[PDB]
Amino acid sequence: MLKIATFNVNSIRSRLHIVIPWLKENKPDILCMQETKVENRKFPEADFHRIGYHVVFSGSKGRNGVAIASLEEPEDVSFGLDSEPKDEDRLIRAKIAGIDVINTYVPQGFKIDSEKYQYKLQWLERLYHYLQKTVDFRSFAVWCGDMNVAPEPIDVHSPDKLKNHVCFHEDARRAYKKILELGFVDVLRKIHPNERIYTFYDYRVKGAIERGLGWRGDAILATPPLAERCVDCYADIKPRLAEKPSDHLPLVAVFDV
Amino acid sequence: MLKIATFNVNSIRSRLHIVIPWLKENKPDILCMQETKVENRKFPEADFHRIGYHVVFSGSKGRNGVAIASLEEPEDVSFGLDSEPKDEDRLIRAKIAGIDVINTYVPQGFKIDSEKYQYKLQWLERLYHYLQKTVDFRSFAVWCGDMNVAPEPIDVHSPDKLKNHVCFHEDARRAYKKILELGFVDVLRKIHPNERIYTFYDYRVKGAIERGLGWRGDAILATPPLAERCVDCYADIKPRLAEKPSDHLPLVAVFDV
DNA sequence: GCGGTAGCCG
DNA sequence: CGGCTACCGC
Repeated sequence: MLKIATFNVNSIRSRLHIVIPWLKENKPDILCMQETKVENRKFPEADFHRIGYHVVFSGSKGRNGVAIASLEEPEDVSFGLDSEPKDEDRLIRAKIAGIDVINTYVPQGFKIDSEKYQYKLQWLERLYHYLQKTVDFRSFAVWCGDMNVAPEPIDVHSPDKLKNHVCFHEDARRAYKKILELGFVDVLRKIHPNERIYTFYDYRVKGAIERGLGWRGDAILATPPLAERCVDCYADIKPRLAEKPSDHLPLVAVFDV
Repeated sequence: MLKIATFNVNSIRSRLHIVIPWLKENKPDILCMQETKVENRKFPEADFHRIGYHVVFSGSKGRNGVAIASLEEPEDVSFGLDSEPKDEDRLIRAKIAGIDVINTYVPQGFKIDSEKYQYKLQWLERLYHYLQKTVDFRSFAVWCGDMNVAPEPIDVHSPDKLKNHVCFHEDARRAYKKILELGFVDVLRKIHPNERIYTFYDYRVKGAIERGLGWRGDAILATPPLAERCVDCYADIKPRLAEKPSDHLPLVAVFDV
């Protein structure tokens, strides 16, 4: 079996007490991480090596930042989109254990009336052309990450109220779904269709977990031949309940490979 | 037995992971704290209550701040000196288990040539008069705190280097010793008159403990009849080695009463 | 809320 | 080094 996970860590240097024990327990083949919030020269790579994980990383000071930890040595590592602004701190790609892995931290967008929202839409359009150009859909590939898009009403707690939210607004949803149409399968919905499963609970929301006030903007998207072999996918609530948790949960997929 | 401790905590809300386990393990009758750095309405009372400790506290935002935790309910609680500026955030006094407890965070002084050092000197003069007026030296009383004064050469690592340091300058030493000559016994020196023992190691001095690069500016001072019963007094080095420690060490005195 | 940033400070 | 005052981002 092959296990691939994705996890927005909200600062890797402030989350090793979660990530390292979680890797020891769950032993995924590949863990994609977002919002590492660290410059490359300060990335805590030794902490991963000591538990038998390779780790590749791309980030700048204070914000954004992406990394992939793996049991097998990553090859053919690249950073960013292939056009300006490259945003190396938002996209890291590698061939790992025969899998083409693309890990994205999509711009969140701030508010729909902002320049940042237009930048998010443009990023999703650029990502479309990037993946159309570079992904072999007859091969095993996974596009993982924190997409900052909840594509269907089941992916948000209150679809009726969130029409103007940057993570649920129609333009972002349409742009994200345009990429899925290339032939990515949202494996969470292969296994758990139409089921309230959230990968994010806002720190600011009192009792968020207990009252089900979450979002599902994180995804593992697999090419058709890999998706066909997906036998499980779930969000792990345990690290979200631990002391000093990330606001996101890991999302885990298991393939019959 | 009766156990009394003093501990400069460098922000109580940042030090509960040290202080609460420390109380549970050491079970002192009285713990005086300095540099709590918290306004009264935000003092973490419940943390002490849930381990069976009373706590009384006096402080404003971000600087200074004093508190006393005790097994027995404090009585006749007062804040500050009895003259303007009162500095309620630098003195808290209470009758606890029949003992008159005075907890001070003496002005540090900054530099020898500054208005702040003058303020430190007049504060010590004011404290002399306050204690002379209000302490019965026939009764059980303890004056403890972070005095920001190392009275003798044994109390500092480099007496020569530090002649003009605010915590070891002759003016502050004589002002402090003037208070002691009222009848206060520095119990650390009753038990360990000749030992190099420190209650502070600067965070910035790498290897300070091994290198003996410490200061002893914290004290537990007892009236003669209480002092006569002192059987032990030591600084606890263990919490100084802990993750995210205070820069100061708990100073502990035990009395056979 | 709770990550990050900078400069101030002992 | 690790508190503070502030701010910034999600």
